[PDB]
Amino acid sequence: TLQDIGVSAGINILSAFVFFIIFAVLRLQPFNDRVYFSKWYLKGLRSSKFLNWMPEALKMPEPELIDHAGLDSVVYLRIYWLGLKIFTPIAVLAWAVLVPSMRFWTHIVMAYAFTIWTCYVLMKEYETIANMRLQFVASEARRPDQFTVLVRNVPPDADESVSELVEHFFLVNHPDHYLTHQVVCNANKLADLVKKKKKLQNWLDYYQLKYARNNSQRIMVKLGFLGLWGQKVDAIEHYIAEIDKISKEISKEREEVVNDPKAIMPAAFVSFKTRWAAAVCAQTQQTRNPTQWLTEWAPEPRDVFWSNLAIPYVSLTVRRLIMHVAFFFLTFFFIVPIAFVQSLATFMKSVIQGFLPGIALKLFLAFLPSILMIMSKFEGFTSISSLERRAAFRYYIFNLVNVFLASVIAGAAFEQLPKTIGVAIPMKATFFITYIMVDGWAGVAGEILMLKPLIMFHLKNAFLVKTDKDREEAMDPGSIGFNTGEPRIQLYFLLGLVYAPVTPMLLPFILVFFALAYIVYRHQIINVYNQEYESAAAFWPDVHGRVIAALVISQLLLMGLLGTKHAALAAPFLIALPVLTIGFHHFCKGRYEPAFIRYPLQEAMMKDTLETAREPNLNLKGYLQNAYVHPVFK
Amino acid sequence: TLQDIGVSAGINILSAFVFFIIFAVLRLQPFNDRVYFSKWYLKGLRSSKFLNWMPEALKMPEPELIDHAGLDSVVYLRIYWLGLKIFTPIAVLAWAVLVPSMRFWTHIVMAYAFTIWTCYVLMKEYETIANMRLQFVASEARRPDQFTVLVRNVPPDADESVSELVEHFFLVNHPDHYLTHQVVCNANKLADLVKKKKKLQNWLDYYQLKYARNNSQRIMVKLGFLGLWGQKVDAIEHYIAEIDKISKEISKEREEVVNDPKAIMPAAFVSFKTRWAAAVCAQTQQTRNPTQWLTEWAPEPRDVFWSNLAIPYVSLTVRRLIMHVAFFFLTFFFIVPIAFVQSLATFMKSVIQGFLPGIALKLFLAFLPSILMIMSKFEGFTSISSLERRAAFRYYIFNLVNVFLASVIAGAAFEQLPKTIGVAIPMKATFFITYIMVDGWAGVAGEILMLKPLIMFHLKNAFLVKTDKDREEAMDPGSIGFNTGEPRIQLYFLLGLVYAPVTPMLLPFILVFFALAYIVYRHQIINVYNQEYESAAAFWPDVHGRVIAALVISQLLLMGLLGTKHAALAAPFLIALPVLTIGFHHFCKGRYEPAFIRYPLQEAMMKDTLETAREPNLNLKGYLQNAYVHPVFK
Repeated sequence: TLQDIGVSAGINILSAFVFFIIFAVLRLQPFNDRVYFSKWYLKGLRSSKFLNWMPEALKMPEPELIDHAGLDSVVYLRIYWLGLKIFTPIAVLAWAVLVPSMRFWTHIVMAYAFTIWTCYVLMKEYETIANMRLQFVASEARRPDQFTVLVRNVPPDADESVSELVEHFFLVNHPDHYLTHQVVCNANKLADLVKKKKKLQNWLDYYQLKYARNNSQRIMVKLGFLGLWGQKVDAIEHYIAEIDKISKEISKEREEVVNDPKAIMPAAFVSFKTRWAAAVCAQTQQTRNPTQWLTEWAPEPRDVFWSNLAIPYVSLTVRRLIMHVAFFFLTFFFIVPIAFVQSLATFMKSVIQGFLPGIALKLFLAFLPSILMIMSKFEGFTSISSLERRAAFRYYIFNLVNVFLASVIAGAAFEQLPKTIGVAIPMKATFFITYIMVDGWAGVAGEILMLKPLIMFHLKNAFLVKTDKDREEAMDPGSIGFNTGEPRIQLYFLLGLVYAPVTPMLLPFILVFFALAYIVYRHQIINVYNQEYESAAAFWPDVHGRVIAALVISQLLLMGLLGTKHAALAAPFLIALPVLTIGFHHFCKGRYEPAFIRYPLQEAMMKDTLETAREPNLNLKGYLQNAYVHPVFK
Repeated sequence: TLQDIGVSAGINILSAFVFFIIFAVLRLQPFNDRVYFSKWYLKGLRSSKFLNWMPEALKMPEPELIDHAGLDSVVYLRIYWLGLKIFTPIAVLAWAVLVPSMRFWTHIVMAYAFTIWTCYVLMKEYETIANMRLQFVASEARRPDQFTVLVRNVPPDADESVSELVEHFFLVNHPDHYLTHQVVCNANKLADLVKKKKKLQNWLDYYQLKYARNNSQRIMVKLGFLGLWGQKVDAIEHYIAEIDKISKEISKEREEVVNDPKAIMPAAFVSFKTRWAAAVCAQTQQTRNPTQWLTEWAPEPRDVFWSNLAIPYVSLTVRRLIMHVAFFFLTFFFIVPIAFVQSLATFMKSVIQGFLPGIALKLFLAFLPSILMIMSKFEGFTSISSLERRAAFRYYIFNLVNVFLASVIAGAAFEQLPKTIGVAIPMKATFFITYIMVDGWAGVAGEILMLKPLIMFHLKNAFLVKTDKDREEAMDPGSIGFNTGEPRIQLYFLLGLVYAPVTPMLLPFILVFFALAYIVYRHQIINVYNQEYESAAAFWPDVHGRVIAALVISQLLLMGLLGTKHAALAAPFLIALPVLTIGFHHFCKGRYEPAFIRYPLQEAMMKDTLETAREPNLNLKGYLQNAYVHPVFK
């Protein structure tokens, strides 16, 4: 159905060009400048032939982009370049070799070439990223997180307070380096009350502007049809009433939370004097139990997920298991719409009908990053970076289990209307081309439109904004979105690697997606997407591990697939290559991953010496003790 | 062939009782007191109804035995108690249940009981051993190894010496804690010359005593028949001649080795002031490369294998791979005598012929611990403890691959004169009972005889000893022999676990071996077996891992075996139990193994504080700098 694929591709590229044209015409509008150029505002640099933004994105080379946006953004961007570097020679060599038992050994040696090239590119990129992280960490400005270690699960005491326990323990075991400490408070109730107050005040301003527009009183209890059994006829005095009562509530909650000993949760942020001391404390076991006096690198003040610091350490494992069970239920139940989509993958009616499954499946996977974020937040991780990484890992597992495996299994089952997977895989190339089309080129073209925050900005200005100076807060496009971004390229890696040595017709589409997404996300990191959390590109070990796992999966699927030719005898090679790949991954880990997982003491001391030399009048105690308190207690 | 088994057992127990009687009669001899009671001499406590040594061994409880012999010896002894604790309820329950598809589920639940009980006993013992190690480390006397860290693979410099590099680096990165350093020298040639001189002087004393006994001149060149093409008619002036020439050789070698810069190998022993500082340095990455400035806990001065400190770090991986290949060749080639023994496992001729395979196989496995020690020494490990542990691991791999697996495979092949392993395994119970008999009860009974060092002592006294005060050096029975000891119990664990849920007739023999070896080795640790190296029972993680692996092997073999009943449908349980065992092993690791692999800073500082309080006048620099030089340079 190459003609059907061509029709779908033409429709999608036309849609992408229309998206680009609409983006261009909106970009020239003076009143949506703050949404299409949200950065330079949070950075404070701006105030207020037709597709030149594409070549514009290619300026401002890597160091300037780093210091402009963040090493996290730059490395996540380089993921796309990694994809291109891997798959361009795959595309050329595989396409030329398979498209105009000798072909058997041809496939075998071809797969060896695939794996060797992928491993080499991964190794080179991994080394480069390690160098970039080390240099950036050495050159980073002073942050309170480089001095502070997070102490968890402090053992209880009968008559001794947590703060005194922490101070005494660290004064005994880290003399002439311990500076101060801060104990975490269980202020979840007060934070929730503050959020509720903010929402109620927003509603009050909404109805005040509604009254200004038209003098009328509305008696709907927050839903109109099946809301609360009341009226609140004017609702303005109503909102004034409960905002006042919750103001009294918040004042009270402050009164007891500032002095309730039961709110002192057994964990504390401990800050030392020198990054060397922090590195010493954060990399060594502290006491008898490996379950007491745990030490971890304390995240940035703007990074720490204050909500999850209240979970006692005893329940972390129970939450681990319950969320694993919930993930199992989700991925098992979610075969139903996958089956629906694959059935939809059953002339202007047939071609568009074959186009439909991509749209249907992508729509069914719209809210999933949010769902995964919610379950990971239910789990305790305490830092936005770790939350995003864990969500990305769970999302990649979901994609591998369902979007690929369940798709091919349901396709085989519907084709049949005991393992024929080797023949069932290849003719799903058409469905996978349709899906790569839609969730690739169309998805990115829609992404550049910034439609959701654009509509949010217009609606907020038109209905909710009552005073000025609030538009800067109104615009906040969020981070790059690692959790929703990188598992998609992981999935596309999987498709390319799996289908390359069997059906080479897939690869060019992935190449086009890589190029287009690279340019688009480069422009987006340049002009929008303020970063919430500043990691030092710490997710790269996870990315490299995922790529290795995808490579092993591709190799095993090839081994299974080549069983169609009777007595294949390819086992003594297709069982020897995957163990070689695992060994290479082990070597790459042991050779470079320490630069990501451990902090060298020599660099800690060198940075500290440079800092002391250049800033001999640093009030480090005053700088450190006042941070890590709480957002509400500020 | 239960009668044949009984005849073999009776013969072996009679042999064991004869061994015990001969041991008893020799133990009363005043002139072999130094060999049957070698300890109390290296410890300095002795000088110079019929089986009461068995109850005598049971006195002197665990703390006194610890401080008498060593925690390594006590823990290795407790391995036998671990075996008994695991396998006694296995014996009772399995024997009563299987000996007077319901039996199918009976087997399934029986295996679950087996695994659960074994895991529980392993967990309890693992906790107890962790507590013992922690308390003993906290209570140990002062040793130079607790202050010193071994720095390997120092990067080369153009015009800067290794000693100055080490001193400068540590004065920059560990201020107010670095005390002194010692660089390792490449004195292998000089040590070899000293050993050659010792051997030649021994030969000279031999021939001097021979001349004293009988005035004659012997013209054999060290072999008589096909030796060197010479005479050395008297050989006494001959030996004087070359001992003099090699004395000049050794003097010269000292002259150039003391001042040759090329002998300064890039590694150094660095000693700090406080055990806290040593723990900080020995547990953290030091610099950019994870392949430079490596830090490891420096072994004891009497432990360090000075020969292997001369291997440059670049060739360690090459040696790893070449020795893995050599191990593969050894284990693959060594099927030949295993096939011979299994063929020997084909009435006083038939019964003794069926007894023969145990003797033949045990004899063929006599020199193997020595061979494995030689190959591990060819590998670079630098410490006797690590050498013994690595040799034990390789020996356990050998046993699993050959003595069990190749035995059953060759037995199936010879019975046939495509996987019938499930039926081939059980009737090898007779061969395994014969082998457990021989290399168990007979082996231990022979072990108590101390025959080899006894004969060595008599021969040395009669032929080599020329003066007195050398008998104390003449007696040296060596360590407990962890490398040759513990993989044997590992193999017996494997047999018991594998054969218990299929053929319960094996277990009582293993129980008897456990009891007898426990008593015998307890007596031997009490009275003989000085310890070469004082580890803090650091091999227990290895032992526990080996037991877990054996348990998984038993479970998988059961799963394969139960396939004889058509459509067994036991997979949804026998694939779920092994993953549960792996998960339990992971939990046990993460919960206790840190006490063995990492040194808590709190304990380091507590020990240091106690030491400073009790000994305020410690010349630590003088104590530390003079150690770790070399045995020859003393």
